Amino acid sequence: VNTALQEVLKTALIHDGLARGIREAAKALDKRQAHLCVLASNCDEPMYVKLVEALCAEHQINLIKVDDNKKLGEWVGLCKIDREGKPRKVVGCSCVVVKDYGKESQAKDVIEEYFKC
Amino acid sequence: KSYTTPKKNKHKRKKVKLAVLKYYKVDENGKISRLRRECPSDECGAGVFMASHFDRHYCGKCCLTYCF
Ligand SMILES: [Zn+2]
Repeated sequence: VNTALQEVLKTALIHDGLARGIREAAKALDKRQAHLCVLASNCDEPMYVKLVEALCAEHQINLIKVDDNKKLGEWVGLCKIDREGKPRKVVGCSCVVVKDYGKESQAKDVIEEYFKC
Repeated sequence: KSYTTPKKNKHKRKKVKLAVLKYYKVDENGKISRLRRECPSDECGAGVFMASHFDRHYCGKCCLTYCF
């Protein structure tokens, strides 16, 4: 499912349906349009785990766990510069909400069937 | 350069870290609660909160202060 998450993140980046941060995620869940969400686990968060699943797991939540924030940060691309090799100075990303309009692709049906269970 | 008149700085934003802890609270269960009210204006968002001073408050885009 790693390639499915990669292609849906590429779809969100190519259609500008990707948003970064936790305050905008809070606004999206309070405004009741949050459909997709990706969480973080095994990170440098001291007591933020109970907080992030308390403010996340309300209703219709897909559980996606990323092992490292810094690996998540280069995956989202907070500082995606110097593409001819290694990025210069990246900082890891927190929990984000994916409000992407690209519901028709080669694996969006597979993603929705996996999240149906 | 250093003139006769002393230099006065602007409103520097203090690093109030972990302000997200002031947004919500966690009970024993998964339910959520807030200590800030909700602005009912259309120019304000459904999730946009309102400030907390000793007597009154302050909105965001609305900038309405409800006083009794
Ligand atoms: Zn307001």
